[PDB]
Amino acid sequence: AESHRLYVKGKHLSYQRSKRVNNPNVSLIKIEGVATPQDAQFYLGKRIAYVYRASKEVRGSKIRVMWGKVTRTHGNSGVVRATFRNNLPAKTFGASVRIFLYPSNI
Amino acid sequence: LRSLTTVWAEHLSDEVKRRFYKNWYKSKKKAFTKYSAKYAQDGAGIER
Amino acid sequence: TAQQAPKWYPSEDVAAPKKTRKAVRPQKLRASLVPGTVLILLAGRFRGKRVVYLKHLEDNTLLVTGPFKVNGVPLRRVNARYVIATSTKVSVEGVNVEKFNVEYFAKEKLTKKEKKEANEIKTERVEDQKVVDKALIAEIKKTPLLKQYLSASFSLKNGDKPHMLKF
Amino acid sequence: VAYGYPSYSTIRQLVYKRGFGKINKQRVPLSDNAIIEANLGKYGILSIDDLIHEIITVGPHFKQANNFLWPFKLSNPSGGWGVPRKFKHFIQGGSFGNREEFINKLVKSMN
Amino acid sequence: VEPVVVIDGKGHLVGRLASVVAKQLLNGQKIVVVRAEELNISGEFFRNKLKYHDFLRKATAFNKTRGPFHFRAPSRIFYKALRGMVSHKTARGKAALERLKVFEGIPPPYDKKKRVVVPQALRVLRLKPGRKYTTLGKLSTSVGWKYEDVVAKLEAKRKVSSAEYYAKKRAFTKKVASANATAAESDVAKQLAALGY
Amino acid sequence: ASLPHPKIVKKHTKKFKRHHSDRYHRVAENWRKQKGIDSVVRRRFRGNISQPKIGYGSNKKTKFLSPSGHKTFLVANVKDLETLTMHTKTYAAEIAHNISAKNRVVILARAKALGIKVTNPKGRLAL
RNA sequence: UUGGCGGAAAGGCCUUGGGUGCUUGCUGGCGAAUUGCAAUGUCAUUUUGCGUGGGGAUAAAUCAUUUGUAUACGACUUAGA
RNA sequence: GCCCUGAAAAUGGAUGGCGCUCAAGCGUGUUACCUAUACUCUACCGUCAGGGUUGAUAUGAUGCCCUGACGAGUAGGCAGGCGUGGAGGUCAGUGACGAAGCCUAGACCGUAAGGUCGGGUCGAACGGCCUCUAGUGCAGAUCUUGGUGGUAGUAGCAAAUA
RNA sequence: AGAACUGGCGAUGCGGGAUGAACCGAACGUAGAGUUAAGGUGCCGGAAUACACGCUCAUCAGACACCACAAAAGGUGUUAG
RNA sequence: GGAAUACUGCCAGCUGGGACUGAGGACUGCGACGUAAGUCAAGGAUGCUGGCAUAAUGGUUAUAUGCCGCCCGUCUUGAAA
RNA sequence: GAAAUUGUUGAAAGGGAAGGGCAUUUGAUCAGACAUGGUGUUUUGUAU
Repeated sequence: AESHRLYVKGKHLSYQRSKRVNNPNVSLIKIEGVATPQDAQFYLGKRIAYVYRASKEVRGSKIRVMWGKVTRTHGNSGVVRATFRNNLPAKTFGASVRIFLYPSNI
Repeated sequence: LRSLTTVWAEHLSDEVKRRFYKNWYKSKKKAFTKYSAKYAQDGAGIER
Repeated sequence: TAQQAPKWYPSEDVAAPKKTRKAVRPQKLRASLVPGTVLILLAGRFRGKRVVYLKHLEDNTLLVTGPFKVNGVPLRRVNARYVIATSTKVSVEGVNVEKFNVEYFAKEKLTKKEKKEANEIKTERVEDQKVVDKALIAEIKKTPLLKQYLSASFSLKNGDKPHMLKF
Repeated sequence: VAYGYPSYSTIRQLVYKRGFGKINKQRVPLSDNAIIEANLGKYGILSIDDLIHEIITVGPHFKQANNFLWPFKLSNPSGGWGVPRKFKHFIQGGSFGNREEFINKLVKSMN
Repeated sequence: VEPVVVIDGKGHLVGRLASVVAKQLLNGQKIVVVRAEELNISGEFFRNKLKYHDFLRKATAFNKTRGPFHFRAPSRIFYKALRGMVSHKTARGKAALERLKVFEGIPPPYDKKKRVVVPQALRVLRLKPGRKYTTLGKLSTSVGWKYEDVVAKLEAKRKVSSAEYYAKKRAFTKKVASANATAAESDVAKQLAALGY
Repeated sequence: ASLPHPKIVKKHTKKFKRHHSDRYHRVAENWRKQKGIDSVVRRRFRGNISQPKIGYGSNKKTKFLSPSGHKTFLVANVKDLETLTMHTKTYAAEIAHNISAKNRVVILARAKALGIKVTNPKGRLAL
């Protein structure tokens, strides 16, 4: 078909932070279509991939992936907390992530 | 205000086109030579 | 001597581990996974394909077939957490399935010496494919538009919210 | 502080989960009935529920039974304190003082 | 969800629209603002005119060319209210402001694209009836903006050209709205109706 | 070829460089404690360099172990090598820096005979 | 390919004709595996360079010299086949 | 009660800024949410305290092991260690097949003082361990001596007729 | 400038009060997870452009302790007595 | 006159989704299910599987980004001064 | 034959300082582990 997407679009908002200090080990992700903590309960435990591109091909691809998962909700407007194997570079604030539908409880 | 079109005359005198040169003496003088080729036609590019 | 000596060398013999108390109980699958249910594959070659769940194997995997004649998915096993169980239920009563087990899908691990420089199918695997399909294909035709539904591929369009959709 | 009148359920949950004894000036988790009988047995206390009986029904050996229990190390309430500012009297919209029966709702969230 | 969102500035409040747009850019969304000359600010015209003159009095004493610049165009009053809402001195903030374009009137290609509104920044929904307000074009032309007359002429030309487009669109929509009605109440049509569509 | 050990954790890998060792060429990177009265480093202000303290100490079980697993032992000749003839599983030998090129060959051959690992079997090798 | 419209930053919009390809509007036949139970599993656009084979046109500026409507030096303004 | 008059000071300017008008203001009430080195649980380091363990084989009973709590710090006190010159003993230690020294966004160990290794350069002596000894550890003292910069191709090299 | 009691700074980092030795919370070994304090939840900036009842229009509104000022006297401005 | 519901409180009532942790290392103890061998979620993680087996993970180093970070030593109640 | 200070070459960054802490991307560079043994002898130098 015209579309082949099997993930949910998301945006990397920022790290977990107070007013003056931030915590790079935990990031905030905005999932499209979610606007309340009840909706984000479905997405807890799902895997998040950040798919960026480099110029050096490493093992047969110029595309590199950063993996993570959704841990808990955040606030009142459907923002979630995520942790990755390696933290996102903070240059990707406002970049798109990929929230997958696995593992599935359906 | 922003100019959108400039149209020039068929023949430009040898003293007005010295305004467009810094070293006039060493040149082929190469000024409006192709623009004068826009003329010699009835309406090709002048009143368009 | 550059280094004099350590007075007491640690004993180099390994010690036994304690008696672990972790028994293994059979996995309890979620109620949405019933044999004959149509599933959606979320990962693999056939991600986005709709496929028919036949049997639950010993190693927690789900036996599944396309059928092959409909969408090309052969007899495989998949992980229960990597699929979505749809509500479209179809009967598999009368399908010979007990033959397939954990040892049926043997990879026959290759040696490291056989390095792939630049670049086949078992005869018994295709024959078991048509036997399973024949008992299934003639039964898919009963409900209209199921074959066109199975042959098609699933994907997410603009505006679908998986937390509100009913799969 | 914030003190109130505990019920049976909150005493039982405090002793069962956050229950430690003072043995030879050491904080020892109960986890069993033998150690309670080892120290408090001479007052007739044999089980973890016998000790709870001396607490809720103040017995002749309440002082000995209470001193055996190490101070209860509680967490913050799971749902918050329910007030914007703590250090006012509970009557005045704060937290401190005598909250008579509302201590159970507070301690159960901490425990 | 959408690559570039075009926002019609007409009838919006400067501060509430600025806060919404500032959060969109920082989240990676590209925003284009049109018709910035007819935004709205709460408070009567004189009060907001005095506030600009108070702002217009601040300049670096020893050299006026390095002091706070006072931009007079309506799209720059909106941009100032937005740049003060972003960490504009950082690399991330600078990238947020290259996702933003503000125009007086509706220029080319954005004139053939859908314009949206922000209901939480609209004056008719936020302000109480009977409360006074000021329009950005009037305020800007009082403090030195020079291009109100030309943009008004260009906007009037745009609306006339955008008038027969809708007239053609309205007529063609009628043809479709009648054909499918005839094509309705058919064996296929009932099945769609039973399935919500 | 190393005895089973838990995963090695450090809790700190960045070297403790002295304050202002980057600001002046007289101040060496060797760690010194700020004994001054207004030092932001000594007063532990946020955003400043962290000071060594006993909290960073390594786990006693994985302490002194090389990533290969063995504790490292300096040897000067063959006689220092049979000192490890029964502890090959928990000890690895370094040939010292001042051992001559010809004498390194004899040591390496004997370590292979006894199976003792040598962490630097490359010093002074002709090619 | 016919014909228009659009100058605010038009660089886009509409339309005549024929040709070609596809069509899931409907009904059929063949293939799909083995990536082994998942690994973005690679499908987009921005610039540059060398080869291609096919069109098109054959400049100045600076220094040096000179002038003083200019000038601390730069710069400026003149002139020189 | 809120608002307004009363209500005047010097560079341009401060509810932190933008901005906010059924507020993003004021009074009040109910919730949800954000996060400190704090509170709860766990792992690791060290200290303190209470204990177990002479039984053979294998050597630290100053050893090993179990348990509980605790950890801010100037002036200051005490303890355990790192490093340097020289001395007694030991390694029948290293070395012209290359000692020491020096350079090295190369590697390893230690919380740290520091120790080790590889490469380059080099040329004649030096080290580990147990003890002894002190002219024994530098960022400052308008410190001492020596060497070297920015300033900087800069100020300047214009009295006495040529 | 000088006393009394207590708590602090000196000698002390950490979260809040934009900023600050003393204020509020809370005192500190190295980390992980959870919950909070004081303070907040339009954007800067993590978190409700939440909910509910009212009041206020300022041609110098107001916006939160220490704290970074304003009074007596007045107003058919408006509200309630 | 007979009920329900709200509110509050209890259950040694059942159950789904998510995250962090796996310390210890032959046995000993307290228990549960069992007429009994025995089993167990009972004094701290095991089982099955895949890929790679290499700079892929990781270390170092330079840079970029988010947030934070005032110049050391001393006298001083108080020093970035 | 050290340092300060300097030249050439190479790499990198640079919108009114520079340097630093936490975390990660990118480039460059690099150590370790990488075959236990083994059932076994399809074996050669017949015991490898």
